[PDB]
Amino acid sequence: KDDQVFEAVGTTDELSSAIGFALELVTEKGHTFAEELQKIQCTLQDVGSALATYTTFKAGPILELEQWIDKYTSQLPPLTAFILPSGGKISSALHFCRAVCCRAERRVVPLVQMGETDANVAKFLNRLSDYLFTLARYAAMKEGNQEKIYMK
Amino acid sequence: KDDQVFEAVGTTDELSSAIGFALELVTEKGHTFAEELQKIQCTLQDVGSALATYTTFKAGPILELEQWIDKYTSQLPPLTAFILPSGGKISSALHFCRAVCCRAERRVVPLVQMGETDANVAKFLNRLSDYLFTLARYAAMKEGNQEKIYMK
Amino acid sequence: KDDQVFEAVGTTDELSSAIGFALELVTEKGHTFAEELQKIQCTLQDVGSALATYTTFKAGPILELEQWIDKYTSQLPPLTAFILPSGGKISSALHFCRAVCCRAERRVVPLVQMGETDANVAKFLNRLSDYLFTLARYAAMKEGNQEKIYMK
Ligand code: B12
Ligand code: B12
Ligand code: B12
Ligand SMILES: C[C@H]1O[C@@H](n2cnc3c(N)ncnc32)[C@H](O)[C@@H]1O
Ligand SMILES: C[C@H]1O[C@@H](n2cnc3c(N)ncnc32)[C@H](O)[C@@H]1O
Ligand SMILES: C[C@H]1O[C@@H](n2cnc3c(N)ncnc32)[C@H](O)[C@@H]1O
Ligand SMILES: [K+]
Ligand SMILES: [K+]
Repeated sequence: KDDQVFEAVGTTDELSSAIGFALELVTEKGHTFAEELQKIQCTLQDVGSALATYTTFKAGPILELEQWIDKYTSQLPPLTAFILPSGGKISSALHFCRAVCCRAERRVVPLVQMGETDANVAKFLNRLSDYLFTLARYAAMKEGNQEKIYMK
Repeated sequence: KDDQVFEAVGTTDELSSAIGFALELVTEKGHTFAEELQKIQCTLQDVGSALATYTTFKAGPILELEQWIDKYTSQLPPLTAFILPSGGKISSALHFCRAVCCRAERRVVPLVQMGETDANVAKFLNRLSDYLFTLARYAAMKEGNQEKIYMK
Repeated sequence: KDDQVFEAVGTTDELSSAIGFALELVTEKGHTFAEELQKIQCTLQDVGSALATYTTFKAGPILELEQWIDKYTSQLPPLTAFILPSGGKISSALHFCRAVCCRAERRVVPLVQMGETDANVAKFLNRLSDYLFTLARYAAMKEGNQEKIYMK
């Protein structure tokens, strides 16, 4: 069980660090959501502390992510298909963050199952992966980059 | 077995997203193989669908990768030694993609062993890791960056 | 046991490749520690060879990392708190490298436990994660970027 905790906190750290690099690309251009990614890094620090102690993890950050998801989704065109992860430098970095966030979620789920950590931790990471997907699309749109949809 | 499928599709996604970021660095310079990386992202979407359904996975993309590997290898100097992963921004990003692709292959192999997915999926990822290695060397060469070989 | 070796050598490779990309960002600016990261890539090649053969792994590189850690730590302000992984492009890329290095260490530890590889390999990766943390802080400081500390 302690192996699983080290894996979970390590991959949360890998996620926060990948977001840190994406944040650098954002502040360099004229994007205003850098502060949202920085706030997420603070919550990921609290996630790491919660995994390592089970402990309480409030649902406040989950509802905040849901609010941001709604805000960006309502500015995007309809989408009912997978997109190629691309869309510009910021968008592609956010899709990498998104995939790492899904990997962190996979490491947290067993801990939730064994009752070792709050289920809200896994739900936060689940919403974060949707936030990162939506934010990538938003950045690509704001940069005038076309959303690429493969079907065959 | 369902844990293994989520791990395999997640790491395929992580691979396609890392390639998306490398693709951004490519289109920014005067490199012409951006369309090859984009085609690979489409096949990786088909890989994800095949892992998630076992299902048929044609060998067409494998032979196409083998053709591209031959095309680039025949323009490179001889190499019988490990290189330091570097060679410029594009080349170093492709070596990271290459390592992630090997990790995706490690997640797919157990599914092939249990008969749960087509062996052609693992062979595609195996050839992709050779393609990404060769493409990194090619990008480094086209940029005039020296191939670094450590021996001691 | 052979699955574990492939996982360990693959994640060492992923680490060296991530360092290669960080190295590209370093040489682009006026930072002088590019040669230290390149030397680390050479040792990581030797780590891969040691994991794959158990085999001897000298402690020379460990003491060299400890010397470099001391050199940079003695130029930094005191820190008794977690920082948000950021600090500029180079610093944030090094924090990602740091997290990947911790993941490589997690893959090496079981091999050390089963007596299959030298414990010095795990200690090298442990010191490398401290080196990458310290180097990130140093790069951020040299760039005039403020160290971000979240508490709440
Ligand atoms: C396996 C799977 C994945 C895998 C592999 C996907 C792939 N490359 O094939 C991975 C982990 C990579 C993945 C990622 C995502 N997924 Co997914 N995935 C699935 C799944 C389970 C099967 C997909 C499949 O194999 N389809 C077979 C192929 C041949 O179908 P297709 O012709 O491409 O048609 C698909 C699309 O039209 C898709 N679709 C329909 N509406 C929408 C809307 C959006 C925004 C997207 C992206 C897709 C989508 O549904 C069809 C049927 O699968 C479906 C649920 C299901 N059982 O169908 C969810 C599903 C398509 N995924 C979903 C989501 C949310 C996503 C992500 C945005 C998650 C995230 N935050 O990272 C990403 C998007 C990735 C991208 N580049 O666009 C949703 C989409 C609807 C929605 N918005 O609620 C679904 C329907 C699951 C659900 N929530 O109910 N997914
Ligand atoms: C463990 C291993 C790895 C590990 C660790 C490697 C390391 N850092 O030590 C990892 C997973 C990182 C790795 C990666 C790769 N590997 Co490898 N690896 C091996 C292996 C199994 C042992 C290597 C070893 O420990 N040698 C001990 C050290 C001390 O030997 P050395 O003095 O450095 O001499 C080696 C090189 O000269 C090498 N070599 C000979 N010809 C060539 C050609 C090329 C292009 C390269 C890169 C190396 C190479 O062979 C010698 C003996 O190992 C060998 C097969 C074997 N049993 O020897 C394959 C081998 C060297 N790998 C091979 C390949 C293809 C690669 C990759 C290109 C795979 C990919 N697409 O990612 C990368 C290259 C990475 C890089 N930066 O250059 C091939 C090279 C020949 C070829 N082209 O067919 C081999 C021979 C396997 C095979 N296919 O038969 N590998
Ligand atoms: C779980 C854990 C992690 C997890 C999650 C951390 C998190 N986000 O909560 C992960 C794997 C991400 C992590 C990473 C690191 N960790 Co850690 N970690 C721990 C641990 C075991 C518990 C942390 C915790 O949950 N605290 C609960 C929260 C609420 O406490 P807090 O109010 O934030 O107060 C903490 C800080 O003040 C911290 N602290 C005190 N002095 C210093 C100095 C430094 C440089 C740092 C970064 C922190 C630090 O100690 C307090 C108590 O934990 C502690 C040891 C312990 N049992 O306390 C080590 C510890 C804090 N980690 C330590 C280190 C070295 C690090 C890394 C630099 C390792 C590396 N090279 O990557 C990184 C720093 C990451 C960053 N962004 O700053 C050291 C710090 C002291 C030192 N320099 O020796 C400790 C004390 C372990 C030890 N070596 O004895 N860590
Ligand atoms: C969109 C699809 O992605 C798969 N899915 C959901 N969460 C994860 C995760 N953390 N890692 C990988 N795959 C995941 C499910 O199959 C879902 O339906
Ligand atoms: C080049 C060497 O890399 C190792 N190898 C082959 N495929 C993978 C993979 N997916 N992940 C990690 N290591 C791998 C084998 O030992 C091979 O000989
Ligand atoms: C700083 C904290 O990080 C955790 N820790 C130590 N090494 C690793 C690793 N390789 N991967 C993940 N977490 C690790 C321990 O709990 C330590 O106290
Ligand atoms: K992993
Ligand atoms: K960049």
